[PDB]
Amino acid sequence: QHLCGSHLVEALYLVCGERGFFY
Amino acid sequence: QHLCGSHLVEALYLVCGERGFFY
Amino acid sequence: NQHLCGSHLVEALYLVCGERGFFYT
Amino acid sequence: GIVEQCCTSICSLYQLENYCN
Amino acid sequence: GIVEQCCTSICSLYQLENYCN
Amino acid sequence: GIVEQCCTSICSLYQLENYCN
Amino acid sequence: HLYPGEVCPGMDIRNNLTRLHELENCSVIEGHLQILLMFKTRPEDFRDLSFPKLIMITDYLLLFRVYGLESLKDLFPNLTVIRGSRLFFNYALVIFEMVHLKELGLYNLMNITRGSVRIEKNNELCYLATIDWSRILDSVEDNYIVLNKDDNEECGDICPGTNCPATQFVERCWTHSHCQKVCPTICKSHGCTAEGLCCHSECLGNCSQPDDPTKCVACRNFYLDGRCVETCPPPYYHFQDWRCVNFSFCQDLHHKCKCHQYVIHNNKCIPECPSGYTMNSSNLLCTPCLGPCPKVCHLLEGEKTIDSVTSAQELRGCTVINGSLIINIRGGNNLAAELEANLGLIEEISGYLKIRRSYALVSLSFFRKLRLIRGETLEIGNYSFYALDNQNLRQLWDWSKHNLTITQGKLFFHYNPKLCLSEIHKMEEVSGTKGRQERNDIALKTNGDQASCENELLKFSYIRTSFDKILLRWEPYWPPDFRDLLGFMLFYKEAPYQNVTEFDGQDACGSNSWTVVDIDPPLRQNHPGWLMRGLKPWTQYAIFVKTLVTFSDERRTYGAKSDIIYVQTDATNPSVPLDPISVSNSSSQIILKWKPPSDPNGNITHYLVFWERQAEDSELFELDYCYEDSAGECCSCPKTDSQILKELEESSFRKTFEDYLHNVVFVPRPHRPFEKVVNKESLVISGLRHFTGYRIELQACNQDTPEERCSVAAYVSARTMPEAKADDIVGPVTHEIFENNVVHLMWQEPKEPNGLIVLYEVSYRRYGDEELHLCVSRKHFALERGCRLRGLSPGNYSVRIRATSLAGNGSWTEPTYFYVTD
Amino acid sequence: HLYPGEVCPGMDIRNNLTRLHELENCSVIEGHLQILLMFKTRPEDFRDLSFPKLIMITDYLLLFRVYGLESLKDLFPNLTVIRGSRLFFNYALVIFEMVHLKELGLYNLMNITRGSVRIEKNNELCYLATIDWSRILDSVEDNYIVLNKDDNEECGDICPCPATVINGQFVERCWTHSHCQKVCPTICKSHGCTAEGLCCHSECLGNCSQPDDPTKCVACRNFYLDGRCVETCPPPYYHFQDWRCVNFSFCQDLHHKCKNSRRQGCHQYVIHNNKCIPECPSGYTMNSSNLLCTPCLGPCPKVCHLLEGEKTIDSVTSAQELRGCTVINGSLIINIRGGNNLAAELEANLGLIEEISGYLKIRRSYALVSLSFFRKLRLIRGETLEIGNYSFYALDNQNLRQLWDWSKHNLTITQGKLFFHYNPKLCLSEIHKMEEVSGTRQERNDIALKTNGDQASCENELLKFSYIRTSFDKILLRWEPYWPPDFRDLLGFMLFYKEAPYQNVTEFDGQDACGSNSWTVVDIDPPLRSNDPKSQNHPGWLMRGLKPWTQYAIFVKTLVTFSDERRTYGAKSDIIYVQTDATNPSVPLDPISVSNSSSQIILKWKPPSDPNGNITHYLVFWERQAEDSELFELDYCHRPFEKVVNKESLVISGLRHFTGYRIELQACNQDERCSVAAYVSARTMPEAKADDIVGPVTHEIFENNVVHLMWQEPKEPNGLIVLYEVSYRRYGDEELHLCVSRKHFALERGCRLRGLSPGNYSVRIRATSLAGNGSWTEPTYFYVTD
Repeated sequence: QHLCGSHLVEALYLVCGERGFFY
Repeated sequence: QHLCGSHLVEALYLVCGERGFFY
Repeated sequence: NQHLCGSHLVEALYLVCGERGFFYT
Repeated sequence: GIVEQCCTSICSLYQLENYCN
Repeated sequence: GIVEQCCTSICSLYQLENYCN
Repeated sequence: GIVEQCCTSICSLYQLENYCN
Repeated sequence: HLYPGEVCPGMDIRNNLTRLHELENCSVIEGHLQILLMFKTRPEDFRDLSFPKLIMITDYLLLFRVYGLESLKDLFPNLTVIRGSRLFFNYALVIFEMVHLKELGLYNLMNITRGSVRIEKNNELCYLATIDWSRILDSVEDNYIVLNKDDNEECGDICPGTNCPATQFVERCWTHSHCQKVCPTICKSHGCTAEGLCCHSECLGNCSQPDDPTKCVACRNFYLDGRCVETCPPPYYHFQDWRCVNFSFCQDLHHKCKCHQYVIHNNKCIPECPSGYTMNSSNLLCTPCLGPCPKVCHLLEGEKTIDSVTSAQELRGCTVINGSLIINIRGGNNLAAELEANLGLIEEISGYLKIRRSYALVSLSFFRKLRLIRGETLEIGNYSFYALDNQNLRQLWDWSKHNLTITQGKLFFHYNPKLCLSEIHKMEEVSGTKGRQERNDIALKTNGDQASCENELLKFSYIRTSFDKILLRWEPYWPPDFRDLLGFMLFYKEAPYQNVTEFDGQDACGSNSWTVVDIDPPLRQNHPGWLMRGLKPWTQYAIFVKTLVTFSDERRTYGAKSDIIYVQTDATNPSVPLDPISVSNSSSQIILKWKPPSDPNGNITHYLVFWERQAEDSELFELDYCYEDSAGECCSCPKTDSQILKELEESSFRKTFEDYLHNVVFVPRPHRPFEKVVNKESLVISGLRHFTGYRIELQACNQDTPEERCSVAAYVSARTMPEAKADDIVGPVTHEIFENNVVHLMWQEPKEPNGLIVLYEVSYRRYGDEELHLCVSRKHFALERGCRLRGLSPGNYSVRIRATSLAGNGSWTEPTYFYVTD
Repeated sequence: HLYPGEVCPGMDIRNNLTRLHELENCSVIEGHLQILLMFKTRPEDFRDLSFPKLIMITDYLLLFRVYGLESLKDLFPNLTVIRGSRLFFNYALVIFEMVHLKELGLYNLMNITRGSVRIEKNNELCYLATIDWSRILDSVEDNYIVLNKDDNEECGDICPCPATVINGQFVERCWTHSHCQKVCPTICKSHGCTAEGLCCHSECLGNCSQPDDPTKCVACRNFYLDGRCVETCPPPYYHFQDWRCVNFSFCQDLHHKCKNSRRQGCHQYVIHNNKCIPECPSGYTMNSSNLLCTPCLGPCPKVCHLLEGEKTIDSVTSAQELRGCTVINGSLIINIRGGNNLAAELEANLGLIEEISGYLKIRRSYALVSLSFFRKLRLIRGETLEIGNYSFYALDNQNLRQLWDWSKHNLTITQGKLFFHYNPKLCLSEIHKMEEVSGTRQERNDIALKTNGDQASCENELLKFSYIRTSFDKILLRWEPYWPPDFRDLLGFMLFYKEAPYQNVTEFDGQDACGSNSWTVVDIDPPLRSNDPKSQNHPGWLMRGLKPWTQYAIFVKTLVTFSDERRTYGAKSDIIYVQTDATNPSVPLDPISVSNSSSQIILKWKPPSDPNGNITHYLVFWERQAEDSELFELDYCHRPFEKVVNKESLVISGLRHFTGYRIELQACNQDERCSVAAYVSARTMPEAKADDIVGPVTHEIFENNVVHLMWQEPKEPNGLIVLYEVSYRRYGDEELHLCVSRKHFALERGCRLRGLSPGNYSVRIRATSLAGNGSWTEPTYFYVTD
């Protein structure tokens, strides 16, 4: 499935957050 | 394998078209 | 490795020489 | 006869070339 | 757009870095 | 003629400077 | 007479009549008797030929297109029993579609030891209806009676009689000169004398002398020492359920055939041990062995060219197959499971091996049981193995769970472009064929070449797993040139057992269970990797990567193969407790039944269940009647290698352009009552108010100790069993007889309202006349402390009263009698 | 007029930037154009140089390693037409290593006359959707455009400039937002157009100062002379290239200069067809005393010597090098690493060669399937030979499928072995032709025939389906066999069948079965007998397991051995679209029936699952199921049918109220072969008014207060009346009713009351049918004496 909304939120969190999660 | 009984006789009648009929 | 032909080769070569004035073919 | 031939097993053209006499 | 690259066809590993700080 | 050495082997610094002078 | 003539076995007569003369001396036609292939034999060829000794047909009598013969009087006029030892389609006698066979010729055979008779589409067989089929067999089974020339009455049947002993069909006869010796219908399979005289069980078919085993024309149970022995001494094996054969006999058969060298089971000599048993080389006994067990299983025609499921289905019931093999497998999308079901238990082959035209394969892990080729059938050049035409043969068997030491024969690897010679090296080293100094013809011009078995492997330097998304970043791979790397190809699939891989997948074309992911390569500085877009929580997956690099005609390869990791998705909230089925098994007990969550996300620690009293409604008291698309990855979307070829061509084009340019450019120096359900799916909620609805909550909690990670509420309203026992009108109807005969009806409300009472039924009746019924609304009931008997009549009144609750009506009260005088 | 500045040549621009001064005078770059090594170039260093020049470039242009220059307007908006007479790696347009160009600025080049476009290495570029390549491309060469920012999500190409769009899309075509797309008449722009948007003189290419004015053009597609764009010129003006002519003095002066040994690289210009050219073509040589091209002793072409005894050609840039050659003094190596559209140029440029000194090697065939440019090439000298004594090498030939004709093109191999490996697109017949036409000698060499012709199906013999038979899943075909030089060399015949919707299916090239997206293969063993019409009249096979009423494209192909002889080619058959016989139309699905009125019922169902042939009709029957009569007396106190043809719904009317009706449905594809009657049921709407009591409520008023009530039974009860609700009421009391049972109704012709209280009494009677039920009789009165 595509990264949308909550999925997108979680995906960015997995990517950014290591340096500050930015949507 | 599935040509049995009357179906077997029909198969023998139909298969040999290059030959006559002897069953 | 160090078999460089392409981006790495060009970036290495330009700093290696030519800043001195590149040879004209 | 052919009952043991095709009802039990599979019959072929080369085999039947000697049949249907 | 982030949604264009992800919601319409999934994004890549290096893609979300652009939309992240 | 540079590629036939720098990927075939490790080009010597002199080889690199040959093309610049 | 116990078979006074020659014991001659069965035969398939074709275009000949000489063996019929042997039948004259013959008493037992052992086995079957087939008369077929009469494409040049005419009725005049067969004449009346008698056999003064013939008594048995151990098997079924098959007649097929016998253009010869004019009747059954021509052949076999003397016969005693058609033994039912062996049958044909469960018919101990098959006479199928033969022209030129009109009459019959026998009168003595009135029995078949067991079985049936297949009289199907007879063309001229007369005198069939004249004989009944229930006097010859033990029981009727599969028996055809239709398709005869006499049931249809398609023959002129002349019956000399029913001697001709006394008992549509005129009489019981077999020919215009042969009548039937009908005997008591008790000698069905035991036979009777040809005078209509039945006898004991020992004698079979015919009995000139009724009793004793030494006077039986034919024996029923067993033959030994010149008598119809009921049971055979163990030395004399029970043979075909009809005789007793010495152990020397069975050993001699065993040695003569080796043909299914004869063995013995339960002191019964048989050609081979029965299924579910195995060889016992003491007395060639058959000891039980369930499933396909190692036995002498000679493959048909000494091999089995397998290209279909059926060809591979012949391995069942056998484990050590005898004969070579030609592997002609082609096609099939994820179908090798059935193969390994049929071949995984096989571990031995007598002959050589051939792999001709096998292409729908990738890796060889199908035989973890085979460890030695007998090589009895040795190919040219002393070869016990022959691999060829394997356009796609990527890898061969391992040496940990699979062993192999070849004793004879060589190895042949030709036309195997996907086969790298390292696997062949392993095969030869462990097997020892090369160790045997055997020149194994290995086409290095086809093996190894056009195949890339590289040593580079990757590993996920960075991992970040969630319940659905798994983020990865492995080590960057850098071949000698930065341009050599051509991206990475990830491969992931579920991991129920941490022993599966793509080579353990379908290993063929079509949709494989394994999924493929591709990742953009880093720049020569980033860690190549991938973040999963979504997965089912609480599920394990095997994941690995195999990168792409530049390849040229010189077979220049640098492929890196990341290792397989079996990682499970993290848990999450459990799904809903499926199917809340709350039913009341009593006025106070309610049984709730449901199913666990679809997604457990860990063990379901418990379930949360509630209930709320849904009592009777208030207005009932007042009621007186008196869009969706595929997202992310695709499992039905294939990728063509032509795209890879064009991509490589384009990349080579661009790189050549670049090198062209560079070399040109430069030149060097010039709340609610509730219960928690733990690991259960049904529960009786005892102790609840009668006739009360109960909106029962249902939650599933896969976590109870750290937190109550419970599913959402599942509300079901279950109403307890209504009780109508208490709607009976209580107390006699006291009559407050006023001046105007107005009887203020004193009847009290029943003990319980049973939910609620909507009205009261008063069947007051003028005694000895038409009955009357009176509806008493609750408002009127309270207003008149019951009701009012107005407009009455002189004389007695019969007054029965029944309340009307919502849980059910009660019972009519006693008819209270008050006599209105005059 | 057309070219104001000097006609400068092309050169390399590296390091310094002083030389750009000269470009301010170069209105025509006669030749290539190359710039390289721009590292000290800032986006501010180019504001200092711009040109009113470079109106036309005869050859390719090269971009390499430059910074700044965010747009293109910082230089000439010129170069309306590029000749592209020379291409770099087949590219007249090369874009590489650009990290500052944010958009496009030039608006004159409307014709890509020659060359391909290589756009790459861009991470800041925009305005690439305003090209309108159809209006720009007068020649296409599969231009490579990747690795650009506009390729990525970059911009929308916005301009105050909708311009002209002849594409399916519609873009505001504007290289820069300020200047729109250069618009020229869509009917006349190759015949010269104008910046004014008017058709120009048909002696010019592209823009012109004035419409239909050769004097006022911008580029000369044909010739330029005397301040006017022309197509003809006097002899003194010898035609130089195809955009102008040049004076004689130029010709003899350059002839004399190139004659002097200090510069022998240039050729002594000669006059040919009143055109001054550098040298003379094949068959001709230099005429120092004549400035012409005279045969030496007749033909005398260029003996083209190959350095290192071999020439490798990979691009048009490389192909243009040895044009006009007839004698080749070396070997050759050819490789096609992608790219296509090449054979036409080979035929037009290098077909003149007729002999080769050395060997030849071919690898990675990717753009050719045949060769026809060499008919004159008949001899290989074999001077240069490969290891293994090879005069030829074939590998990775995954595209080539034809070598040449054998009558028009002959061949003679003097010496050298031959390599033929991994050429599945080239079959064994062509290899045999090499061997025979070339006479190669004829010594067999190590050749992997198992790797050549794998995908090249060259079964020259044929198979034909002699016997035909079929019954609804069983097609038995006994084709005409093929007999190789031996009945045992024969390895069998493979049957290929597949369902076909219409006759467009063809045969396959050949592969082993691994998936589920190819023809269905059935191999038949080779008849190893000497053609006995007693053991095999016609080799064939009966395939089964199909379904009725389905067409199947079918053919067969022979299996043959690898005979070293040029024989044993194999045979094949033709695509026969055999339609399987139709039987059993199958059962209509999901019968539906719902009543919408007392005499109205709606019925539906679904088409049969396997309609064989065509569903000819549907057999539909039904019957009314009246209400059962057992409840009639109890007191609680043939078949009508319709025909359907290719339809799935029905409406039934004219029925009685309520009662049951069950309907069967079975289709019939033939009229016959029918199906199973799909049974559905429905009940019409009951008529509660038909359930109404007929006959009034008679009152046999007697002095004894005995009242006898007679009434009749409803006219059309839904079923029948089970009892009667006789509500005689004393005025001023609660519910009073009489449950008149059937037995009681028959007993008292309804009911009989005996005894009532003084005063008038009213009575209502209601029947009770099975459905709907009766209705209350009107309240009728009878006064009881007071």
